[PDB]
Amino acid sequence: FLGFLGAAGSTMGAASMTLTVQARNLLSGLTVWGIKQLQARVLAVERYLRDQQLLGIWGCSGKLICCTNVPWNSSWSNRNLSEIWDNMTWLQWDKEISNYTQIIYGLLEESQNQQEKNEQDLLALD
Amino acid sequence: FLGFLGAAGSTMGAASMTLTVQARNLLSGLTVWGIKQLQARVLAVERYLRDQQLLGIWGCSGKLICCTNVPWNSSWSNRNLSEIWDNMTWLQWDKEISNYTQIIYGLLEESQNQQEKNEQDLLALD
Amino acid sequence: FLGFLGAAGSTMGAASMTLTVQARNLLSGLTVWGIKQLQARVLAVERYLRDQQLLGIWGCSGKLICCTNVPWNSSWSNRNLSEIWDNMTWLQWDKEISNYTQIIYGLLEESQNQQEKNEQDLLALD
Amino acid sequence: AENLWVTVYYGVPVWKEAKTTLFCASDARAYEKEVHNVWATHACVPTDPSPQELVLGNVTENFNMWKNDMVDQMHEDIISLWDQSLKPCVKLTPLCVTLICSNATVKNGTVEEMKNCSFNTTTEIRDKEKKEYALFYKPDIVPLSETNNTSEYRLINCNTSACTQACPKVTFEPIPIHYCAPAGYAILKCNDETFNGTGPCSNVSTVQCTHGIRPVVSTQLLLNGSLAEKEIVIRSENLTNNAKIIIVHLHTPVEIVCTRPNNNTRKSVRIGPGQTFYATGDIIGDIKQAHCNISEEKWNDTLQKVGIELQKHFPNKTIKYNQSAGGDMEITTHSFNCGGEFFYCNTSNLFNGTYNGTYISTNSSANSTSTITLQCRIKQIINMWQGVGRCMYAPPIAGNITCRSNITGLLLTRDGGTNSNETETFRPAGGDMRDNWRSELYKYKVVKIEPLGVAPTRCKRRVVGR
Amino acid sequence: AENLWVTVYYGVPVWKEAKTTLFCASDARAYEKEVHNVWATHACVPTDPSPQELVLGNVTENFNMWKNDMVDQMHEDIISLWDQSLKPCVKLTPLCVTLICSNATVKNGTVEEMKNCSFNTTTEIRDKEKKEYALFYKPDIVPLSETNNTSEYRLINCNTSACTQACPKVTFEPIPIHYCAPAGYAILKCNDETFNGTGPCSNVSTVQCTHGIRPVVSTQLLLNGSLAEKEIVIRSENLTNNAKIIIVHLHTPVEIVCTRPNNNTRKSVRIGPGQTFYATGDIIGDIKQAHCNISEEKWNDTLQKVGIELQKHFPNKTIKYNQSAGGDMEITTHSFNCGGEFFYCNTSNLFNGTYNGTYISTNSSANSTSTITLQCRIKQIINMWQGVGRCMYAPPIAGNITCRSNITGLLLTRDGGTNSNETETFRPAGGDMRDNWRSELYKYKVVKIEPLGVAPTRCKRRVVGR
Amino acid sequence: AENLWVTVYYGVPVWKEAKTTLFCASDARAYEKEVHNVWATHACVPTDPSPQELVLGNVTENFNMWKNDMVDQMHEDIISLWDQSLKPCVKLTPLCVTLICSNATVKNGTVEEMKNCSFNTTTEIRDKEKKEYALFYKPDIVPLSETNNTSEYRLINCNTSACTQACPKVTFEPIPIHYCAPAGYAILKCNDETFNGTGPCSNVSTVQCTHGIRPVVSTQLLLNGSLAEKEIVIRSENLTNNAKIIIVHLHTPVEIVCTRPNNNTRKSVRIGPGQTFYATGDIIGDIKQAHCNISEEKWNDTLQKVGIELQKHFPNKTIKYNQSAGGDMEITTHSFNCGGEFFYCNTSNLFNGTYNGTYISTNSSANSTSTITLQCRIKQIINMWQGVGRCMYAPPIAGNITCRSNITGLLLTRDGGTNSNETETFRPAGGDMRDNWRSELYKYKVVKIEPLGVAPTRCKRRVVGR
Ligand SMILES: *[C@@H]1O[C@H](CO)[C@@H](O[C@@H]2O[C@H](CO)[C@@H](O[C@@H]3O[C@H](CO[C@H]4O[C@H](CO)[C@@H](O)[C@H](O)[C@@H]4O)[C@@H](O)[C@H](O[C@H]4O[C@H](CO)[C@@H](O)[C@H](O)[C@@H]4O)[C@@H]3O)[C@H](O)[C@H]2NC(C)=O)[C@H](O)[C@H]1NC(C)=O
Ligand SMILES: *[C@@H]1O[C@H](CO)[C@@H](O[C@@H]2O[C@H](CO)[C@@H](O[C@@H]3O[C@H](CO[C@H]4O[C@H](CO)[C@@H](O)[C@H](O)[C@@H]4O)[C@@H](O)[C@H](O[C@H]4O[C@H](CO)[C@@H](O)[C@H](O)[C@@H]4O)[C@@H]3O)[C@H](O)[C@H]2NC(C)=O)[C@H](O)[C@H]1NC(C)=O
Ligand SMILES: *[C@@H]1O[C@H](CO)[C@@H](O[C@@H]2O[C@H](CO)[C@@H](O[C@@H]3O[C@H](CO)[C@@H](O)[C@H](O)[C@@H]3O)[C@H](O)[C@H]2NC(C)=O)[C@H](O)[C@H]1NC(C)=O
Ligand SMILES: *[C@@H]1O[C@H](CO)[C@@H](O[C@@H]2O[C@H](CO)[C@@H](O[C@@H]3O[C@H](CO)[C@@H](O)[C@H](O)[C@@H]3O)[C@H](O)[C@H]2NC(C)=O)[C@H](O)[C@H]1NC(C)=O
Ligand SMILES: *[C@@H]1O[C@H](CO)[C@@H](O[C@@H]2O[C@H](CO)[C@@H](O[C@@H]3O[C@H](CO)[C@@H](O)[C@H](O)[C@@H]3O)[C@H](O)[C@H]2NC(C)=O)[C@H](O)[C@H]1NC(C)=O
Ligand SMILES: *[C@@H]1O[C@H](CO)[C@@H](O)[C@H](O)[C@H]1NC(C)=O
Ligand SMILES: *[C@@H]1O[C@H](CO)[C@@H](O)[C@H](O)[C@H]1NC(C)=O
Repeated sequence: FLGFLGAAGSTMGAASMTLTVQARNLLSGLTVWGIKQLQARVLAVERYLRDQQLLGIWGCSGKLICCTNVPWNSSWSNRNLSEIWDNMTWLQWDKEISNYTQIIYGLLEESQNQQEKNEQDLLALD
Repeated sequence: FLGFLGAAGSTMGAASMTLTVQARNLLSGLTVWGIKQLQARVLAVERYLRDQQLLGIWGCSGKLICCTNVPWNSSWSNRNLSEIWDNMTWLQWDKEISNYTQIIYGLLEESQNQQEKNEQDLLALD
Repeated sequence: FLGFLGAAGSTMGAASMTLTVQARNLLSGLTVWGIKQLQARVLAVERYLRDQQLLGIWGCSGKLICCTNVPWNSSWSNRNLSEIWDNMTWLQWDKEISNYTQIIYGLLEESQNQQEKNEQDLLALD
Repeated sequence: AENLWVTVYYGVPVWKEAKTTLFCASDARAYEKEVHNVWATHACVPTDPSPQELVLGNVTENFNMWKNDMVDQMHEDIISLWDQSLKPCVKLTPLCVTLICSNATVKNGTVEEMKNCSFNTTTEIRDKEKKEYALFYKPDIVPLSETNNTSEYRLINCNTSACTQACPKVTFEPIPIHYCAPAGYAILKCNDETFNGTGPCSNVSTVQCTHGIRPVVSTQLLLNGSLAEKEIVIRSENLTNNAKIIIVHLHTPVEIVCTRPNNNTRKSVRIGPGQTFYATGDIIGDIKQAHCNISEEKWNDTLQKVGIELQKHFPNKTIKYNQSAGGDMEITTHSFNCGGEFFYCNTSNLFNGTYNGTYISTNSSANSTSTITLQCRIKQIINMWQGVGRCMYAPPIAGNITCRSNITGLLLTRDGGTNSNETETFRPAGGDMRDNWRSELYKYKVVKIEPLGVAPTRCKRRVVGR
Repeated sequence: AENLWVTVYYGVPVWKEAKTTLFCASDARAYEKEVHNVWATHACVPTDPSPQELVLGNVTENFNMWKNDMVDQMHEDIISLWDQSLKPCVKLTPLCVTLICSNATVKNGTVEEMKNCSFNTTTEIRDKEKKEYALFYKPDIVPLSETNNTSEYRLINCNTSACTQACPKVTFEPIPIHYCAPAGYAILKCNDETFNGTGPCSNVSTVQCTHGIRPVVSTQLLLNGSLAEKEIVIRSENLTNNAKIIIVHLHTPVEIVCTRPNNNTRKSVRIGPGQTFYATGDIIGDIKQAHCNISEEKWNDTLQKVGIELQKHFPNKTIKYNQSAGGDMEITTHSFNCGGEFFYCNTSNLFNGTYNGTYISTNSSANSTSTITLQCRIKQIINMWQGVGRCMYAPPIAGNITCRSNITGLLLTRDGGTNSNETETFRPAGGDMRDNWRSELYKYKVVKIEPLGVAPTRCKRRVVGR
Repeated sequence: AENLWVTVYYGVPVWKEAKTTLFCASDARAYEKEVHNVWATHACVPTDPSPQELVLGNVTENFNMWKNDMVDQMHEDIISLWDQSLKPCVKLTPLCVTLICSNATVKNGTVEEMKNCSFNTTTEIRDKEKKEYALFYKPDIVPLSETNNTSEYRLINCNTSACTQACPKVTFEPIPIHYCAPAGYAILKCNDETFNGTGPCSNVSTVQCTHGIRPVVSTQLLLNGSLAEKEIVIRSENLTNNAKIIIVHLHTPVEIVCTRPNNNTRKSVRIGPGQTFYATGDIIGDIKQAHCNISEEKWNDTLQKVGIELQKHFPNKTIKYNQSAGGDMEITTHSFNCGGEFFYCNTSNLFNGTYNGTYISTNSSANSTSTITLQCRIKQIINMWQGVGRCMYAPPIAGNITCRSNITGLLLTRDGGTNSNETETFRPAGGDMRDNWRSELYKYKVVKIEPLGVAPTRCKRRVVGR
C-alpha cells in the first residue's frame, strides 16, 4: 500500500503500478445539511458512472491498463519513448498532452470500437 | 455528431450505427426544490444501473450490439430479414415485438447464460 | 422461481444455481420523509457499486460464478471437498471462513489480477 | 437463408410516453440582482440552455394539448414559488384595527374611489400606541359590522385570513422560464404548422428544453405570448360543447397601452419590533381614472378575422361578440399585473356590437383614428390563485406607473343555448389559470426513452473464443 | 486428490444482522381523502405491498423482541407524524385568559364534571373585544393562581406550553402500516408458534413488508391487535425481576364497548385575523357517565386462563389480580382514543379479587349475564407522549360518540416484594408506549444481505482464453 | 524503434484545482450531551477522522491563502449554524416596553455600567399584567425617543429587529472542526516552513481532513490558534498597499487572563405561555471592573520581535504601534466571547509607546513583574456577524466568569499616507471575520482528481482474442 496519490511525484513507469490503490477510493460515502451530503454523494457516483460508461464505449470496460489499435500522430506528441515512461510524471505529461483530449476520444469511439463491432458481427455471422 | 434520437426515422440497419451517440445521454446531471434534482437524478442513475445489470445477466456487459445463442420462435415474429432491417424503424419494430419481451428475457437469463456458465466452470475444471 | 433467498437452507452446490434471482433484487427503488428515501437509495446504490468495482479489481467483472489462479492454504480451511459443496449452506460456510476475508481479497488484487494484466501488456507488445 | 437468433442492442432509438419532473432552467442574468423573483426565484436554475432543436423526420405521432401534464407541472410550480416568495414577509395582523374613513381631498376636489382612513398602531414600544392615516381604494375596504357611525370601516381580509405584504425586493417580473427534461427523457415539439391542439402531428423535432415561457397572468385577453405564425388558430377540447373554453391565437398582435394618471407618494407605517410596511400617501394634481387604450383601427380587423375563422366551424350563421356574462370584478374583468400594481379593467366597451366577420371583410380598411378606451379599477388586497395560496397585499408604487403589451390571444366561450337561428354569439371568460400555460405548451410532449431492444439476425452464436 | 483454488460468487445467500431505515408503506385507499392523518400521514407511501411470504426451511436463528430496533424506529416515526400534523394548526395562545366559571345547569339538574366558563376574546378587530362562553371538563381547568374568588379559573396548560388545536381535516384513525426493507435488506418472520420472545426460532420465513400494524395507544388493556394463534402467551425480558413488564397475548379476544351518552353541540369561537377554534356547547337531556362494558363470563374465563399460564412460570402458588398501583389518572387508568374523544377509564372494578386460576377451571362456565361496567373521565388538553411532543387540544365531537373494540392483550407486572407465601399478585401498569409496538413486532428481524463470497474448488485457473 | 499506440489508464495520479462542497466532521464526544452546540452542531458528523497524512515528495505547486474558497465555505457554514441554532428560541418581543430606570445600588456603592429598570409584563394570563425589574448594562439601553421624564428608557433593538434569547442548552463552545473533502477530491497541505501565503510550495502532503480548526471570533488579537513552528511570520495580500490587513503568527503564545469580579445572581421573568427567559439579578459586594491581564515581560518581547520582522519588509526605518483608529466599541475594541459573556476590552493601553523593534533587542529581558491591565465594557444585545444573521440576546451567567487563552496572532494595518520620514506605524483593526479562518486555512487546498489518461506505448493492438 503506497497510499492514495502516493506516487504523484514518480515516473509514469512506476506510478502505473498503483492504479487499483487509487481507483478503489473514487467511490466513497430541522436540517439542510442532509441535502449537502446527498448532493455531494450523488455527484460523486454520477462522475464515476460517466467514467465507466466512457471506458465501455472505447472497449476497455473492466481493464485499468488497456491497449487499443489507434496509432499515434506525431503532432499530438513526438518525444522519444524513454522521455515519457522512464523520465516524467503523469501530472507533468497531462499538462503536455491536454490539447489532444476530445480529439483522441472521437477517434476511439467511432473510429475504433464501433468499427470493431461492425466487423465482429460480420464474423459471428459465420 | 448524428444527434440524440437523430436516427429515429431511419431503417434499423441505419439507426443501429448511432448507439454510442444516444447511450452517452442516458446518464447526465431555504428551499426544498433541490429535492426535484436529487429525486430525478437518483431515479435516472437507478434506471441506467438496472439496464447494465440486466445486460450482465444476459452476458452482453460492455457491448452495445451483442449476439446470443437463443433461436427465434415464429410465434414472436415471422417476417423476412430485409422486411425488418432494410424496411422499418426500431420504433415501429418495437410495437410489433412488444408482446414477447419478458418471454425472451426469461429464456436468455437461465436457458442461456446460466447454462453457458455451468459449462465454463466444468471446462476450467481441467 | 425459488425466490429471493429461497435457497438459504440448501447446500452450496444447490444454492449456487440461483444467483441471478437474488442479484436482480440487490438494487431497487411540508415533509422531510423524502430524505429517508434518498439516503436509503443512495446508500443501496453505493453498496452495489462497491461490489461491482471490487469484482472489477479481482478480474471477474460481468460474471457471477468466477474462477481465479490463487491456490488454497490449509490454514484458511482444509476439509474434504464434499464436506464443502455437497454438505453445508453458504450461511454456514460464511461463519467458518470469515477470518480469511481481507486476507484473500488483498491476495487477489496485486498478487493476481494486477500481475495477470502486467503480463498481458508485456505480451500484446509482441 | 438461415436460422435466426436473438441479438441485443443497447441505446436503441425508441420511446414510451410518461409523466416526470421537469427542471426549471432560466436565463442566467436575473439572480445577479433579482433575489427571489415571484416567478422563477433562484430555485429555478440559472443556465441559459442552448436551443439545440433537432428535426427527426419520417416520424408522426399523437400530440394532445388538453390532457398534457406539463400544464399541471407549471400550475403547481407557480403556486409553490408564490408561497416561498410570500413566507419571509410582514404579516398585516396588527393592522386589523377599527379604521375611521373620510374623503380624500386634492386640489379641493374629491378623489373617485380612494377613502382616507385614520387608524391606530403601536410604536416600536408595545405600551405606546399612536394615531396615523393612509389612503385605501374602496374595494380593499368594507363597512364595520353595523353603521352605528357610518365612517367606521375595516380592511377587507380580516373575517377570512391574514395577508402578507409582498417584500419590496421580490419583484413580479414575468421573466422567461425554460422547462427541461431530466436524463433518459426527451421533449418533442410539433412543428406541423396549423396543428389545432390534438391528433397525429406529421413533423416532429426534439429539444432539450422548451422556448422561454413567460408566466403572464391575465384573464380575458392573453398578454405577451407567441403568435400563430401561419394564420389565426382556434383551439378547444370540443367546439360543439359550448362549455369548453376556446383559446384563440392571433397572427399579428394588437398593441395595448395600460396606464395611470395620478401623482402619488408612498408612506411607511409600523406596528412592531422591527419591520417596514408601506401605505399610500398624499397627491399632486391633474386627475383622470386609470385606463387602457386599444387602437380601433387594429382591433376591428382582429375581431373581423377571428370571426371568419370561427365561421369555418359555425357555417352559414352571423357571429356576434358580447359582454362577459356575470359575477364579481374578479371574473367579469380583464385582470393584470402592470408595473407592480393589480389593475382590473372593464371590457364591456370592447366585446360589443359586432356583425358578421365575413361581411365586415367588405369594410376592412380605414385611416388611423381614436383609441377604444377601457376604464380600470385598482386594488391591493389580493386572493391571487382564485383563493388558493395565501392572501397578499401589494404595496403602492410611487408616481410613474405605465406599461405596454401585445395582445396575442383571447379566452372565449360560445353564448348559451338560445334558439341560435341564423346566428351565434361569443363572450370572453377567465376560467382557471391553466389556459395561460396551454396557450404556450400546446405543441409539446415529454417522452421516456426505452433504450434496450431485441431482434432476429443470422449472427449464429457467441461461439466460444471466436 | 486435486489442487484447490479461490473461486468467487456474487449474489450468494448470506446475511448479517444490522440496523437500517425502513420504508413506511400503507394501504393505498386512505390518501385519496384522509390528508395528514395524525398517525400515518401521506408521508407514508401508498405502495400497498402484497404479502409475498417465502418459507426458507432448514434454517434456524436467534430472534429477540426486547433488543429489537424496529420498535425504536416506530417510536421515532409516530412522534414525528404527530408533530408534523400539529405544526400547521391553530394555536390557543390568545385563549389563555381569566375564565369566570359557574355550574353547567341542564334540564332540572347539573352535569357532574363540566363547568360553564365565560371569557373574553377579540372579534376580527384587534381593538374590539367581546364576551362569550364554553363548557370545559374539570380536568382541563384549574383555579386561578391566587384564590381571591372561588369562581376565577384558567385553562390548565398556560404555565407550561401553548396547545395547538388538532385540525378537523387531520384525523386520529388507526390505519394499517406495513414496514418494508430498503434494497439489500430482508425482513424475517419467526413462524415457530409458541416462541416466547427470545432465542433460536426453529422455522423462519422472508417477507418484503410486515403485516398491517395499527398504531393504537392504550395503557392497561391493548386494543385491536393480532391474537396468539395457538395458545395464550406470556412475554417478559426477565419474569423473576418484578419491575419488568409482562405483556400477555390472548387467543380469543374480549369484545369491549366504549360509549358516551350525552347529547352535545359544538360551538365556534375566534380571537383573530381568520381561523376557527372549536368549543363545547349546550345540551339536551338524559344523564349518564361516559362508560365501557365488558362481558362478565368472557372476562372471568380470560383472567382464569392467564392464571394457569402464569402458574406454569410460578408453581405451587395462587395468583391474584389487583388494582393499578397509584398516582394520577394519566398512568392509573386505561387511556384511549375512541371516535376522536380521549377517554380515561377506571379499572379498579375489573382487575379484582380473583382466586387460583387453575382451581377456577372448575367453574369456567355461565349462562348469558350482566356487563362489568367501567366509569370514565374525559379530557381535551393532552400532553400525549408522556411529556414529549407538543401539547394538543382535541376539539369536541357533536353527539354520537361510541366505539367497539377487541381486547387482544394485557400489560401486567407482578406486585412488590411481599411475603409471597402460597400467593403472588399482579397489577395493570402502562409503562412506555413502545410496548404497544412490541405486542405486534415481536416475531420480526431486519437482516442485511452480504452477497459476495469465496470458496475452494478444482477449477484450476482462468487459463488464458480457455 | 516501433510504432506507438493509444493506451488507456484508469486511476492515474493527476488533479485539477476546483471548488466543492466540504464535509464537517468532529471529535465524536460532544453529541452524547451537547445538543445544538452553536458552533459545530450535530450537523457536523461525529466521525473523529484520523490525521492520515501522506507526504507526496518530488511534487511542487502554487498555493494561495487570499483566494482560497475554504474560507468562504467556513463563513457561510458558521452563519448557517448560528441562524439555525437561534431560530427555535424565545423572542424578546413582549419585553419591548417603557422601561423606567434608576441606579443599581450595592452596599452603598453605585455600579457605573449597570442601570436598574422597572418594566411591565403579562403573567401567563393575557389579561393580567404585573410590574417587575432587572438590571441592564448601559450599552443595551437607550433613552425613550422623547425624554418626557429623563428616567424613561427602552431596550436598544426595538427600532431595528426582535432579538432571540440564546437557549440555555445551546452553548458557544469553540470545539474543533475537521473539514474533509468528499470522494474523488483530496486535500493538499503545504508543509514547507515559512510559506508566506502565496507562491510555489516545495513540499506538499495529502490529508483526508484538516487539523482541528477552532471557530474563534475575536477581533484585534486572534485566540487559541496554531503557532508558526519555526519563526514569527507576516502574511498580507500586498504589503505596499496599506488597505490590506496584515495577519501575524506568533512563534510563542502570550497567556492572557480575562476575568470579571462581581458576584451576581440570575433571575427569571416570563411573558408568554411555554417558557424560560433569563434576566439579571441582585448583587453581593465588592466592586471591580471586568478586566484582562497580559504579562508585560512576554508582551514587550513579542512586539519587539514583530518589529524586527516588519523591518525586514520595511527597511532602515523605525516602527511604532498605536491605538485603533475610531468608530464604535464594536470595531475599536477587542470583541471576545469568554465563558458565555461578550467582553469588549479596550486596547489603547497595549498597542502603545513603542520604538524601533531592532533597537529594543537591547532590552529583551526582565525579572518577572506586573501585568498590563485592560478595562472592559460588557453587553448582552448582540448583532454578531457585523450586521448579518439574527439579533441575539445572551442570557447572564451567574458568579464564576473567568477564562484563560493564548494570543497566537494579530490583525494589523499600516498607518495612513504621511511623509513616513525615518518611521512607519501600525494599528490593530478587526476587519471581516474571515481572517479568523485564514489564520488557520492558509496552508491548504482542495483538488479534484481526473483519473482517465491516454499515452503512447509499443503495445501494438488488442489483436482479436490475443
Ligand atoms: C408585457 O411585456 C412588456 C415588455 O415587453 C412589459 O412592459 C415592461 O414592464 C416592466 C415592469 O414589468 C417595465 O420596467 C420598469 O421600467 C421603469 C422605467 O424604466 C426606463 O427608465 C429608466 C430610467 O428612469 C431606464 O434606466 C430604463 O432603462 C428604462 O428606459 C423602471 O423605473 C422600473 O424599475 C424597477 O424595476 C427594475 C426591474 O425591471 C428594478 O431593477 C428597479 O430597481 C425598479 O424597482 C422597471 O424597470 C418596462 O418599462 C415595461 N416596458 C414597456 C415598454 O412598457 C409588460 O409588463 C408585460 N405585460 C405584463 C402583463 O406584464
Ligand atoms: C378498534 O377497531 C374498530 C374497528 O374495527 C374501531 O371502531 C370504529 O372506529 C371508527 C372511527 O375511528 C368509526 O368510524 C366512524 O363511524 C361513524 C358512523 O359510520 C356508520 O354510520 C354511517 C351512517 O350514519 C354510515 O355512512 C357508515 O357507513 C357507517 O355504517 C362515521 O360517521 C364517522 O365518520 C367520520 O370519520 C370518517 C373517517 O372514518 C370521515 O371520513 C367522515 O367525514 C367523518 O368525519 C366514522 O367513519 C367506526 O364506526 C367504528 N366501528 C365500530 C363498530 O365501533 C375502534 O375505534 C378501534 N379502537 C380504537 C381504540 O381506536
Ligand atoms: C359594461 O357595459 C354595461 C352595459 O352598458 C355597463 O352596465 C350598465 O348597463 C345598463 C344597461 O343594462 C346601462 O343602462 C341604464 O343606465 C341608467 C343610468 O341612469 C339606469 O337607470 C338603468 O337602470 C340602466 O343601468 C348602464 O348605463 C350601464 N352602466 C354603466 C356605468 O355604463 C357596465 O357598467 C360595463 N361594465 C363595467 C364593469 O363597468
Ligand atoms: C378503584 O377502586 C378503589 C377501591 O374501592 C376506589 O378508591 C376508594 O377506596 C377506599 C378503600 O381503600 C374506599 O373506602 C373508604 O370510603 C370512605 C368514603 O366516605 C372514605 O372515608 C374512606 O377513607 C375510604 O376511602 C373508597 O370508598 C373508594 N372510593 C370510591 C370513590 O369508590 C377508587 O375510586 C377506584 N378508582 C377510581 C379511579 O375511581
Ligand atoms: C484608548 O486611549 C485613549 C487615549 O488616552 C483614550 O481616550 C482619551 O484620549 C485623550 C487624548 O486624545 C486623553 O487625553 C486628555 O485627557 C484629559 C483629562 O482631563 C482631557 O481634559 C483632554 O480633553 C483629553 O481627553 C483622555 O485621557 C483619554 N480618555 C480616557 C478615558 O482615557 C481611550 O479612552 C482609550 N480607549 C477606550 C476604548 O477607552
Ligand atoms: C400483442 O399482439 C397483438 C397482435 O399483433 C397486438 O394487437 C397487441 O397490441 C400486442 N400487445 C403487446 C403488449 O405488444
Ligand atoms: C476466527 O476463527 C475463530 C475460531 O473459529 C472464531 O472464534 C473467530 O470469531 C473467527 N473470527 C472471524 C473474524 O471470523
